[PDB]
Amino acid sequence: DAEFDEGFKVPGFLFKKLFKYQQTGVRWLWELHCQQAGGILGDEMGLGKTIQIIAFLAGLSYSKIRRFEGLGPTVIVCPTTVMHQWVKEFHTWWPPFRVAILHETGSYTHKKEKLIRDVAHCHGILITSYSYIRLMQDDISRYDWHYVILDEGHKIRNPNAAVTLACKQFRTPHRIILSGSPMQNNLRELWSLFDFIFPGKLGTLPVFMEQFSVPITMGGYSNASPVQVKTAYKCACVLRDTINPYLLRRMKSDVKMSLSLPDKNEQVLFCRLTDEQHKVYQNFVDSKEVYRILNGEMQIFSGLIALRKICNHPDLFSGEEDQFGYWKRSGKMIVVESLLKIWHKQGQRVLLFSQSRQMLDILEVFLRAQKYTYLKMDGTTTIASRQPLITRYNEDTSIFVFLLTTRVGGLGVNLTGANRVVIYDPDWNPSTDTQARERAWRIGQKKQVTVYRLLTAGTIEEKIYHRQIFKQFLTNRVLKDPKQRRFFKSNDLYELFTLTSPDASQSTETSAIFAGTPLASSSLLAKMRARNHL
Amino acid sequence: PVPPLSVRPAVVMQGSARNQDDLTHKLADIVKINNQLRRNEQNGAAAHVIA
Amino acid sequence: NTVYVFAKKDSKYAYTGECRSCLENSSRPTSTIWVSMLARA
DNA sequence: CTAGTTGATCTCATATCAGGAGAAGGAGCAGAGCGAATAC
RNA sequence: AUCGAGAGGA
DNA sequence: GTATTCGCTCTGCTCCTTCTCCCATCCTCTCGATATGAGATCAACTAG
Repeated sequence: DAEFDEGFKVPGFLFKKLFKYQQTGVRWLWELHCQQAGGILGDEMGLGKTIQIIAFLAGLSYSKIRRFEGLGPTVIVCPTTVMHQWVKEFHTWWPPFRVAILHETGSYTHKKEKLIRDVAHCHGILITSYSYIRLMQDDISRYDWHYVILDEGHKIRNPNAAVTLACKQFRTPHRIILSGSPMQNNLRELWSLFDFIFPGKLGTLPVFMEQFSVPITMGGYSNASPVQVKTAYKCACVLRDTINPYLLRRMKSDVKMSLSLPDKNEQVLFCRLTDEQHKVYQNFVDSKEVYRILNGEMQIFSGLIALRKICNHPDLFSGEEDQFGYWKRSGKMIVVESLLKIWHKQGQRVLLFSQSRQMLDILEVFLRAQKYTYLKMDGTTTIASRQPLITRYNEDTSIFVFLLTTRVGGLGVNLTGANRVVIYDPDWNPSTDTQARERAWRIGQKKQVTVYRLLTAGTIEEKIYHRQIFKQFLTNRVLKDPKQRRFFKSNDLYELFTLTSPDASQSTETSAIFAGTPLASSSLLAKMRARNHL
Repeated sequence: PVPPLSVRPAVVMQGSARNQDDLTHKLADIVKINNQLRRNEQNGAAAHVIA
Repeated sequence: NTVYVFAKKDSKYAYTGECRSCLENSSRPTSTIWVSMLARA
């Protein structure tokens, strides 16, 4: 059996099964357990983070380290769609853990409070949903939990949500987060996650923002004064080394040689607005509503929703060959016509993504107007019948296009039989579109998958994509390397109520922006003066 | 104590714009600052900021 | 710009003179100076 | 019993001078009155 | 309709 | 052993300061200013 420095006898017949990065992760988790601190397994999806957690907890139970003779009661807060998976994983790796699910489905068939009491009384392994943490936040937190594992802990990304407060009401030193991305939009989410795992390490959120978030974003613009970008680099370095020993994040660059990965290509099509759609958009951006938005007298949010609706299709905003949702009145639907026809002639299989469920229904009606066989899964479908549809799409070839919104289903529902994917409209979060493209291109994908993002040039959608890239750049700067070539302008990125459609004489805004493509008190002093000159 | 709607009627106007009463606006102010203060006292907030 | 001396019966001054001085070209509002007399070494 | 459909409801997320009068408190001084404290 | 303002009447 | 003071306290007395309140009734007219959907939960079905 493998043995660590202080003595943590992870069993040989489990430890041998792990991969090198998995064993490194178990080492890191147990270093945290010795320091009595929490962490974030920020390894991206597909590497396997549940295996690391069960291996580490099993070693902690067999090693009988101690308070508690070995491992005590632990709570795992995960989305419903994976709860049963978790128990099966335990039951196949380490059987003697009395694992139990808290759910209406469940297995207890009695009062749930009795389940919490009984499981804690046996030092069991208890799995919940985030909603049960929120609802029983006073009840579930009375039985001296030894570990808290927030699987997909990006549910805590908001420092305001009641789930965040209910999850931060736990008392143990041991807080582990299993999230594919600690931050998705901005540094609010990084702060919230670190306030969970380690209450004191990063400062109070005001302090954190005023020190890190504002300088970094101010240095994320290409029109920033040199002092601003240098301060942003320095502050990013400080945040990086502050979070270094508590965020274990591994990419698919170092671990790529261990597992295969088919090549992925991606294009961003810029779909010109149709003349009627262009007229409607120009009338809205000239109407008094956007003027009141610019005055601040009305919520800008409704104007955003309206312009997104216009760029999707005029029939959304406005409300034979003239029925609801005719595909000839929006240029993005023209390109979807061309791509769907060509891909059907190629015999491939398509994922059709869109943030709007109404335009998802419009796309359904369009597909019915054509003769493409298809299958739909969205939020309106019952969850108990979600797994069949996916399976029926993945097993046969007699279904051509599968319809999604970016945010339906559990994280990473296995849509492997698809070959091509089209994202009909961009979202504000880079992570939801990254998840959309990732869902088709996962482990065990047989053929080269390509993603086509559909944009309308010079419109709100182009600015949504620009914001998405900007947030992605911020996340990358924080998480992998601070030095980064600056792409954007502060005023152009934030002003998003104009219409400059290209005439093909001049290039599009995105291509114009992307036009180029003990210490001995002297090392200590050298590092201090180095950081200070920046 | 929030009073009922009859103490602070929302009178309708020549069109559809429903004008609220001064008490309703003031309760809006109290509610917003109460919620905001609540999230500060719940979280870590400077003693002078809480004050 | 005129000195006016009044006497308030109920006050801590027997006599108080004031001038609301104001530069002729209206560069500024009138600024008032008071020269008082403390009430009744 | 027992799963599938239908509505309501909640959360969450998407950007960019020409008053006056009276009552309540606090302030500073003034003294009265009694305990101790030298002292003849 | 509400609010305020102003001008008036006895 | 009693003078005699004497320090210290206990009101208490004016006074100045603050502050809060009030300022006829009723009536007429004019005039200006003043979001949307996806997902989850639950509960009623709505039938098998």
